[PDB]
Amino acid sequence: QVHLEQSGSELKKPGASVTISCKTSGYNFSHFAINWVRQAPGQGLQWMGWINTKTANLTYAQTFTGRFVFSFDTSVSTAYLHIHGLKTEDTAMYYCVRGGSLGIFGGSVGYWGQGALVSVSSAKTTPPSVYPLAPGGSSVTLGCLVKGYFPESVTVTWNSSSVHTFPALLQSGLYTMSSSVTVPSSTWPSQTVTCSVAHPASSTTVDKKIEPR
Amino acid sequence: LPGQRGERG
Amino acid sequence: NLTLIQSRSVSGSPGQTVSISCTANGAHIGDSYVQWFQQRPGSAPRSVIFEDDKRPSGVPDRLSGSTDFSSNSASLTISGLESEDEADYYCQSYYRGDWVLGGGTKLTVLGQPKSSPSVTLFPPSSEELETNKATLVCTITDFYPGVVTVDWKVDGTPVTQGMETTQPSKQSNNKYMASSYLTLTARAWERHSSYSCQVTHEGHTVEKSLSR
Ligand SMILES: *[C@@H]1O[C@H](CO[C@@H]2O[C@@H](C)[C@@H](O)[C@@H](O)[C@@H]2O)[C@@H](O[C@H]2O[C@H](CO)[C@@H](OC3O[C@H](CO)[C@@H](O)[C@H](O)[C@@H]3O)[C@H](O)[C@H]2NC(C)=O)[C@H](O)[C@H]1NC(C)=O
Ligand SMILES: [Zn+2]
Ligand SMILES: [Zn+2]
Ligand SMILES: [Zn+2]
Ligand SMILES: [Zn+2]
Repeated sequence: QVHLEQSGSELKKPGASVTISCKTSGYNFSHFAINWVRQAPGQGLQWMGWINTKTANLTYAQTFTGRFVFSFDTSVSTAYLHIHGLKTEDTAMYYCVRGGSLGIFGGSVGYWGQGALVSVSSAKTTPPSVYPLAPGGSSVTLGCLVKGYFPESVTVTWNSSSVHTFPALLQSGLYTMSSSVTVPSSTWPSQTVTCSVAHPASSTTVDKKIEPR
Repeated sequence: LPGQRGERG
Repeated sequence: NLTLIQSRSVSGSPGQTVSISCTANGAHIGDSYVQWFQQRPGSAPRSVIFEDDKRPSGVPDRLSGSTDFSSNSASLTISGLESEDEADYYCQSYYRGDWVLGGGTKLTVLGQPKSSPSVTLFPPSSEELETNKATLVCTITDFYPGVVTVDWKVDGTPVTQGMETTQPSKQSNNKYMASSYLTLTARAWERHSSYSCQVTHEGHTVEKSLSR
C-alpha cells in the first residue's frame, strides 16, 4: 500500500521560516504529482499548488505565489513546502496529498499525509478588552464581547434565565469570544445584569454592567 | 497521448 | 475558467439515501476526472471516489460516484447512512493540470429534528467606539444541522472584508451555536446608517437589522 508521512507541528514566532517535509513509500515517487492543500482553523480545504515529480515543474495557486516554495528530493522520495517570513494569516493544518498520473495509467487516488500544524503566534500574554452588548418581546438578550486576548482560557459568569457561551475566534494570533444571557424583559433594565470575565493566564477578572442606551 | 495532469475522460 | 460549486449542507436519517452534488462552471465535467474527499471532524481527509466512480479498497459499495453531462455535474451518493458518514465532502477535478476544489458540503446524519437558528445582532459599545473601533456581534443559537451561511449588509452593500464567523460548535443539547463579528473603524461606523446580519439555514434566511 501507499503512505505519505509529514514533519511534526511548527509552533513559531511571526517572521520565522519553516520547511514541512513529505516522505512517500510504496510507489515510484515520479509516477504521481504531489499536491499541497491547507486548512485554516474551521475553514474548508484551500489548494496551494503541485509538484511535477517527473518534469520538476512547480505550479503555485494565485494567492500562495511569493512566500511559499515547493521542492522535492527523488533520492529520498520526499516533497517539501517552505514558508518564508511567517504571518499569523498563515496559521493552518498544511497537507501533503498525492495527485494524478504523470504517465499513462490509473490508480491515481488522493492519499493524504496526517497533516502538519503550523502556528505563527507572538505567544504574548494579553488581557482581554471587555465591552457590553445591549440592544438598540417578553425576553431581552444582553452580552459581553471579550476581544483580543492570549492564550485561550477565559470563563464568563452572569448575575441578574439561560446563558449561551460562544467558542473563541482566532484573528492575527489574538482571541475574541462572546457570551449572551436571555432574561425576562421585566428584570432588565429595571434590575442589574453584570458579566464577570476571568483570564487566568493574565490573572485579570473584569466585571461589566450592561447599561441601556 | 494525453500530456496534461487530469485531462482525460 | 473552472470553479466547482457545492451546497454547504445536505442531510438525511439513518437508512436513507442522500447525494452530494458539484456543478462544474466554465469547463465540461467529462473533460477531466472527478475525485471525492471525506473529512470527519478531527481526522485528516481520505479519497472515497477517484476517476469519477471508482472506490479505493475498504470503501463500501454504498458510496457511489456518477457524472451527468446534461447538468454538467458529478455526484457522490451514499445509501443506508450510518453515523460514521457524518463528515465534510469535497469534489476535486483538474483545469490546466491544476486542482479545483468545491467549497465542501457537510453531510449531517440526523439524530434530532431540524432547528432554525435564533439570531441577535448587537451594535458596538460606546466604550469600544472611543478606541476608534466598532465590532457588531451576530449571535446564532439552537440550529441543527450545524451549518450556517452568514452575510453582512451595510446600506445594501455586501461586506467581503472585515467579517469573520466561528465554525459552528455543539451546545449541551447537541444543537449548534456560532457568532459572526463585523469590525469597522469608529469613522466607518459613523459613516453608514443601516447594518444587516443575514443568517441562511437549510435554504431559509433570517436577518436582524439596526440603525445608528
Ligand atoms: C521511476 O519512474 C521514473 C520516471 O519514469 C517515467 O515517467 C513515468 C510517469 C512513466 O511515464 C514512465 O514511462 C517514464 O519512464 C523512472 O525514471 C526514468 O525512466 C527512464 C529510464 O528507463 C529514463 O530515461 C530515458 O532517457 C534516456 C537518456 O536520458 C534515453 O536514452 C532513453 O530512451 C529513455 O527515454 C527517464 O529519463 C527517467 N525519468 C526520470 C524522471 O528520472 C525510474 O526508472 C523509475 N524507478 C524505478 C525504481 O523503476
Ligand atoms: Zn503516516
Ligand atoms: Zn525562506
Ligand atoms: Zn480536454
Ligand atoms: Zn439555547
